[PDB]
Amino acid sequence: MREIVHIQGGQCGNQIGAKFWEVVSDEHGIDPTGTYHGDSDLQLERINVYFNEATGGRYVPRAILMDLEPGTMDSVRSGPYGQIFRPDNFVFGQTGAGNNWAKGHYTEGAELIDSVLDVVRKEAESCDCLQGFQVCHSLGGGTGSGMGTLLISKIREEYPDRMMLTFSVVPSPKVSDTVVEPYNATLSVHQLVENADECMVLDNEALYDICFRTLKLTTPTFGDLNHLISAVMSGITCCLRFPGQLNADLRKLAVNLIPFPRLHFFMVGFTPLTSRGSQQYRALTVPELTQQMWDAKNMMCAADPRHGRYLTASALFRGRMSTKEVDEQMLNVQNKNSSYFVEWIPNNVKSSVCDIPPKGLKMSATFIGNSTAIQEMFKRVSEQFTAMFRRKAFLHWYTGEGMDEMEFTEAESNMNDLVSEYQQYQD
Amino acid sequence: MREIVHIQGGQCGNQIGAKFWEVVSDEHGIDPTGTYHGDSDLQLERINVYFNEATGGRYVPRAILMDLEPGTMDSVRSGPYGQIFRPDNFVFGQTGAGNNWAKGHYTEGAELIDSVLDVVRKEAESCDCLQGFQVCHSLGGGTGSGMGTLLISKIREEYPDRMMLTFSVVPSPKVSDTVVEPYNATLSVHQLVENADECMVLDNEALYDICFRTLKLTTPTFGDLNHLISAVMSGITCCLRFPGQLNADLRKLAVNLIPFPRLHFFMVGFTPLTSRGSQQYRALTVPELTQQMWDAKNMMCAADPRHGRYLTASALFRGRMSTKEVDEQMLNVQNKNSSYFVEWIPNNVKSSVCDIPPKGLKMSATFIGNSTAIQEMFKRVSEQFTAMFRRKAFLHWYTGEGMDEMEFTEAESNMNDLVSEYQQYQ
Amino acid sequence: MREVISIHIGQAGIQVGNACWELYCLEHGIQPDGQMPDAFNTFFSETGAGKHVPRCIFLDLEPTVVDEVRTGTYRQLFHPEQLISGKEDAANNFARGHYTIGKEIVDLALDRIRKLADNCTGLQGFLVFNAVGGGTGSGLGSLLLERLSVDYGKKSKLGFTVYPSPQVSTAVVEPYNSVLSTHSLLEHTDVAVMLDNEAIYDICRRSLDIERPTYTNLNRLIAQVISSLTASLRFDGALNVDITEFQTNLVPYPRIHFMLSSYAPIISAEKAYHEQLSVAEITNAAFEPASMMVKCDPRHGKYMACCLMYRGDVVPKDVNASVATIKTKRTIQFVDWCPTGFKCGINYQPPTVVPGGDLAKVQRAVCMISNSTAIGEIFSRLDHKFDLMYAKRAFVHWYVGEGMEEGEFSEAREDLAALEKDFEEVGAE
Amino acid sequence: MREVISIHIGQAGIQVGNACWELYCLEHGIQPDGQMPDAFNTFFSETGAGKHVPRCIFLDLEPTVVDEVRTGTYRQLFHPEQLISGKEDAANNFARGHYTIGKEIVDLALDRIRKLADNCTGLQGFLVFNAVGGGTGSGLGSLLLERLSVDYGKKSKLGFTVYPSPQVSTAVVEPYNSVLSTHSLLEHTDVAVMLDNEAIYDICRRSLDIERPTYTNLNRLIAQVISSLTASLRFDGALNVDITEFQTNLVPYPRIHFMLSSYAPIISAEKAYHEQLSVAEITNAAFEPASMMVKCDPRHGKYMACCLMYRGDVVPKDVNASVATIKTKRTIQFVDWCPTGFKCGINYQPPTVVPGGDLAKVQRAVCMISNSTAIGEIFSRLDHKFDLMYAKRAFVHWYVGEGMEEGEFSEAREDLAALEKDFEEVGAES
Amino acid sequence: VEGPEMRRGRQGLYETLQQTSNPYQGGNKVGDAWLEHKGRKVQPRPEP
Ligand SMILES: Nc1nc2c(ncn2[C@@H]2O[C@H](COP(=O)(O)OP(=O)(O)OP(=O)(O)O)[C@@H](O)[C@H]2O)c(=O)[nH]1
Ligand SMILES: Nc1nc2c(ncn2[C@@H]2O[C@H](COP(=O)(O)OP(=O)(O)OP(=O)(O)O)[C@@H](O)[C@H]2O)c(=O)[nH]1
Ligand SMILES: Nc1nc2c(ncn2[C@@H]2O[C@H](COP(=O)(O)OP(=O)(O)O)[C@@H](O)[C@H]2O)c(=O)[nH]1
Ligand SMILES: Nc1nc2c(ncn2[C@@H]2O[C@H](COP(=O)(O)OP(=O)(O)O)[C@@H](O)[C@H]2O)c(=O)[nH]1
Ligand SMILES: [Mg+2]
Repeated sequence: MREIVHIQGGQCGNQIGAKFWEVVSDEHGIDPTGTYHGDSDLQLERINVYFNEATGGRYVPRAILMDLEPGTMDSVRSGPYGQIFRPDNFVFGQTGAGNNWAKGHYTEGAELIDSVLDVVRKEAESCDCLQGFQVCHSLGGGTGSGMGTLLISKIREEYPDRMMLTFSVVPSPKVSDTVVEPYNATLSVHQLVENADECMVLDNEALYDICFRTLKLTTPTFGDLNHLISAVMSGITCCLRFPGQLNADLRKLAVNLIPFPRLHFFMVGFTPLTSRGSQQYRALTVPELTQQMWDAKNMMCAADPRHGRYLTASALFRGRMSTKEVDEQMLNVQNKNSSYFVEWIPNNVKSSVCDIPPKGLKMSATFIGNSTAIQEMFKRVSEQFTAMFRRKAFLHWYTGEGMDEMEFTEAESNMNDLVSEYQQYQD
Repeated sequence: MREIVHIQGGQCGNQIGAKFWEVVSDEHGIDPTGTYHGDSDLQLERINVYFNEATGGRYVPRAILMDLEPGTMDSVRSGPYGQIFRPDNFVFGQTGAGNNWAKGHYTEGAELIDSVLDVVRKEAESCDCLQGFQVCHSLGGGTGSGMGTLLISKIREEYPDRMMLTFSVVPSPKVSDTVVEPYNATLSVHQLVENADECMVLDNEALYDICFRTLKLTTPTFGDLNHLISAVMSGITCCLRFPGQLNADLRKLAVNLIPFPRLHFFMVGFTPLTSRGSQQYRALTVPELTQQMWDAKNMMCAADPRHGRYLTASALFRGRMSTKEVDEQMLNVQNKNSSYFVEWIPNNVKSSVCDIPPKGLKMSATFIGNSTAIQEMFKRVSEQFTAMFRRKAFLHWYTGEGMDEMEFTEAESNMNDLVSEYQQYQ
Repeated sequence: MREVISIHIGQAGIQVGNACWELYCLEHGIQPDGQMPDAFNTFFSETGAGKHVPRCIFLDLEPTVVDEVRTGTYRQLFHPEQLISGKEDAANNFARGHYTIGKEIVDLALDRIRKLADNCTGLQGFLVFNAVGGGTGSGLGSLLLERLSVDYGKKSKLGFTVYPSPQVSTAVVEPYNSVLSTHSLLEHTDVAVMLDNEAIYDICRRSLDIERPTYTNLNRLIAQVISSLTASLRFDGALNVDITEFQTNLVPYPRIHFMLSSYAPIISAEKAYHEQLSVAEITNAAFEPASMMVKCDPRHGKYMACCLMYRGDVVPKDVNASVATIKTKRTIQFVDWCPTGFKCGINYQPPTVVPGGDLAKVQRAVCMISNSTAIGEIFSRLDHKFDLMYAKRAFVHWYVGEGMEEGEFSEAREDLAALEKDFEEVGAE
Repeated sequence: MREVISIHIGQAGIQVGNACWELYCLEHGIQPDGQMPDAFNTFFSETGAGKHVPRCIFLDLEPTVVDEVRTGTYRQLFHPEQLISGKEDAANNFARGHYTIGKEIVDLALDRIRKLADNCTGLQGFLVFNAVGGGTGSGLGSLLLERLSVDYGKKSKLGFTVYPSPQVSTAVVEPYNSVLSTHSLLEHTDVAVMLDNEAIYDICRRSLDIERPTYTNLNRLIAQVISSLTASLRFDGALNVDITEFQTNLVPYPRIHFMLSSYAPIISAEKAYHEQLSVAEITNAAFEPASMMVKCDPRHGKYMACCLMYRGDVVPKDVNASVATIKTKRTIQFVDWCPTGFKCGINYQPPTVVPGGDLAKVQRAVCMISNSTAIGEIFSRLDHKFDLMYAKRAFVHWYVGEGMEEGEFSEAREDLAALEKDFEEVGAES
Repeated sequence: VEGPEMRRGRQGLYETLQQTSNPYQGGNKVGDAWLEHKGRKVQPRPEP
């Protein structure tokens, strides 16, 4: 009886959160129409985590999709698995922030955030026990950043005893998708530090080389990029909706991976990534899982884990596994290279086993890493924000809507605070 | 055997009761030709409440159509289910009030009230145990506003212990339909205070708000608003025509909704109005009906219920419904919103269930709420009259027909008297 | 039964009525000979075996305009002796149509009103059609409306009067005729609808893009407005407005009963293809000042009462949204004691289209009739024209010799002086 | 539902408006009769049953160019009332278009815009097209631009202006009109995307390899740029952009809002088969100076803010791969304070091909619309041309007669000194 | 004379009040604003 509310914000949120609802609907076994068509009875055991019972056995997701531009919901409803969402949850705008954090947070959000907390509240007390909220939005954009983080701030005021996941995508290191990315990234981080209980970072170039070098596909599209984004989020909640030998609920993923309340940003990695042309040569054994799970190339963040140690690690194993080999592999990697782990926490790695694997695959894992190497993702954005702000560049668009540079000075002050404290605990 | 005599007044009344009998007769399974085509014996179990058996199985309503112009006579005769009415109930005029409340009450209403009062006397004597009389009219016009309220005073003297259900539409605040609405409404409300047992306030702009936002209709026509009124008119008499696990007829509601004799105006609404897009995805249960019951957007009155305290409230649930689940959610809404319910009446909300739902629906509920928020409509209607009366404009039509200006002066005085009585209890 | 009798006086009455019953027979399917190949009873009385005759009289002192109807294509429609002629013209003389030659012709008129009133079961009102600048319209209309007031008490009498324009007056003694007509119409007529021939000229030039309009094209537009006001009788609707509904809801005071006129969609055939004509767009065109059918500017005045007659496939959901959007506009002003300034009437039939007419097929139409304080502009202006002429007694010797002595000029001057004082105080805040 | 109302002033705008609305009907499939045999809804309003009229006004003081549209192939397409004419043209005089003739036509012009505003539910912005060298293009637009800003607050405006080339121009007082028009478009126009008349002549001669082109041929590839930037508003994409998205993304400072333009694939039909048209080839051709719509050498300047409008079968990685390759090239130089310099707008529709046009059917296309510091080279040469003109007050007596005063020449000159000095200091390293 | 929606096509509020029929897997698509939201074009392709 643990219910998870899914929140999507903006162009990136409504598009890649659709594919998260693609894989869960494909794994729990519900059709695009909305009825159950699974093989086993294990799927129907915990449907209430993500879906609501309705008339005729239809299961409507506990998802509110919200943005300022009407173009996304044209794409959301038209795509496959798009009919399942309730239209009352399809709250939208008419203007569109247009990659601006100020319009989403203050000017054009203010007439709409009051509407979205009416929709969230209707699905709040509809269910029995709120475990918390999960959100997947963008930081380089503005319709999911400013409009999103205001929602993230507002729900913590209303519901302070519940937990937050922010599957926020950051600007890529070598390439940039938007010019004003460093402004909207740092202003979103300043709000996500004190409001979000934990954060998981995804990076597109970290997905790009994975989909090419490891998955051996010549031209993955964005749908191929969002699939591993969709695959990792289903590995977050694998122990909730399904039984297992050792269960790790989403509060366990918070209380275990986070030593200090400010040090909550993570990195994620999906373990069994083999191509179609290389799968049959590979033997599906848990030594082959653990070597790929701890690889630097497999992580979906811009950081390289050889630069900085892991403060706390996790692993969300799915399937029928021998837990002795699972335990001794994590013991071996803790004993093979003790330099790459933080020394002052003994036995840094957590493992929990879900007894049922995902569809098709029989053995999988989901790495959660609170590594101190991700300060490089903070620092590279932080040096971009300082350089852009010192000439007051692109600022009359922001300060014209109700902003002053006091928050921008404050946003940097928490931005460089993170890289300072992340480096401090590494030493 | 607890029968109800229907009176339909004017342009608004004849059109409202045209669709009202168009729905209730379909609920009871009556075809256009007045015969029977149903399948369950419960439908024919209580038909004396609304219909009269005729020779050959014909079912005629106890509806008396009363108006001052013969335009609406063809409007209801040529409509769908328009031939079920007896022709002796088509008492009509020829000149028309012309939105003149004095003309419907004094000059030309005198030669038509003595005709409609014969027909009501004919229908009331033919039936055994009168539960009460139902009237439907408007407050912004002249035919149902003037001659309708004159019928109320005459019918209250003849039957003082019977119950009057006054169905009225009120002039909308934001949009105006006739210029003489302050003169018509403030006069018509005043005789509704001493004569009507209870009144059920409707409002057009609240009905437009419901269709556009809740039902999400791209085009709400003039009859779609009428259809939502009939869905709640049929809900008040749910327990009369049908069995129930907890019965609540007209008089059981009136004694539980009227704490003081002058506070007999109600705001009402219908719960299970879901849009066609959101039709599949709604899990129809008792929590859904309650969370739509006390939503301020679902009300059919111009007054926001959050502004004034609820004095008393009534719920008439319909369907095979759990009696505990009704009761444990009446307590939920009272405790979660403590400031909106008046303190010195404990246990404001009164609930009842009828075991059979409307056709095609499985769970449904209708609402009656006696709130002190309705003074916002009452104050606004009165202040439009005071701004009108101090200039004495649009009054030479009224004062040329047999009203000195002093009779208007008791109209706002009584209008200010109720807004004084609603003020002290909030 | 809903039954109204329309009378047509003066030259302007006959030509407007000719274009009126042209549209009325086409609306109800009546062929010009009168043979139909239930709702016709508002204006046509069924005669004998399947023939309908108009409920009108075409009375005039010019025999040239009356027998033009007799020699025209409508020789079989109208009754022969309901088209009342005259031997000698009034010839722009208010005193001639009142005392000299108006006396011998009003007795034949009252006989035909009585014969038409006994034919109709329940009379609903009287429609009059005149131009107050002419001798017959002002003179005989003063005498005719006097007699119907005594004979037919407390009965509605709708007035569609045409007034001289500010810029143009096609006759010289029109300030004398218009002022002396307003002395009689003030006490007797119940609702007067002001029309100006030169504001309709501006409507035809711009909206219908006709550079060369004439009197017939003007009268086509007038006939559409009169049909729209009375379409509530002939056809049903969500909100239908009787002519008895009309007077009591728009006349606040006994001596203020003059009305403005507006018809919102005036679009020719070429422009009708591209214009998206919906309710919210046309309600802005109705209150647009260039579409007003008189040359008084409503921005200077304040709207006192306003009636909206909506024709065509008009849903009632947006007319409430359309009226409220007008009230939010700052340019449209209302008097302080009337917060409730609207009367909306919805009719389900679209307006008909005449073959060869300038107006095109339109799905939804709006007819707006309003009462405004800007009517003092058209009355103080014609006061200035009459006062300037009366400074040295211009054209008075024609009026004095025909019975009407010199006191009536001073008496009518004082009546309109009280009328000018009446509009300035009703607009006072 | 979102809509955009294009505005065209001046006969340069009308010929572009003839070319740009030709493609919009062709791409959405609208026949010249105006019938369909919601994609149209961002440009065409539905009227009645199966009919589309353009959300645009063609206001111009010259009647010969306006009625040519009234007698062309699109007689029943445009609303005849939306096409506004004038009795006499301004004739390369900013005074005639702003004070004397302009005042009696902007009252009718704003009335049509107000009628256009109520028809659309959510108006996204206005696209203004004018020639700064013309009389009515400078004069009537400037009176129109200030009236739109005071009427519709903060609504986006896109200045798709035609500037004369410093090497080639076709009138003697184009330096006067361009200077005076620039005084009005700084305070009002949100984004001023530049276009050069002579620069696109070089594109037709070299890349499109047609040796005898005319203005109908030159307006088409300009019109292909206009559709590519707005097709994201028109059509779905992986990373969609909007009209409102563009201003806050490419304008860092409130008085630097000038954009250079480049369209990548310019090859003929016979060249189309032999070219290996590819994502790396088109992006490398985009930064090539001869592909610019404005006569600029961006090596002299620096790229401050850029924007990529991708259309067609473009996978996400190579457009990101083309981002990295340009940043490694020392030939293309960016200013040191804007590291995030690229906006990638990808549209899934390949561009349409015009029947009889010189452009060929291609699958992938790039529309580069980039701010740069090389724009000051245009304004320095225009100011140098203006200095010689005003040194002896030649061609001034025409302006002072028709309402304008002598002091307005100095104030408009004073702004271009402030504009030119702002371009240098922003591009200056610090 | 018939009203507006009798010639538009949607007649009465029976279907949307009594909740009979269904917009999806059915025929009636003429009433609800969510149903006449048209939306942008569709270029479908399965994930690789
Ligand atoms: N609405 C309308 N007005 C007209 C028409 N023809 C003439 N008028 C007006 O009528 C005025 C002329 O006065 P009339 O009342 O027609 O003159 P008359 O009716 O012949 O009266 P006498 O000449 O005295 O017999 C002119 O100033 C016009 O403004 C018409 O066809 N329609
Ligand atoms: N690219 C392009 N430029 C054009 C086109 N037509 C005209 N021009 C340019 O516009 C300049 C003339 O300015 P315009 O604004 O068109 O002159 P105008 O509109 O007639 O102004 P008035 O004389 O006042 O009526 C010429 O020098 C051309 O360079 C065209 O079709 N395409
Ligand atoms: N994986 C993935 N990332 C996306 C997608 N669309 C946008 N993004 C990321 O989001 C950022 C731009 O998002 P944007 O559209 O501006 O967000 P919004 O406009 O505020 O809703 C870029 O840095 C991208 O990395 C997508 O379809 N898939
Ligand atoms: N709900 C509803 N309201 C109506 C109906 N008919 C009229 N009204 C309202 O009644 C008011 C005017 O009533 P009116 O037509 O003058 O009634 P009359 O006196 O009989 O002519 C307006 O505000 C209308 O909104 C109807 O059929 N249903
Ligand atoms: Mg020109």
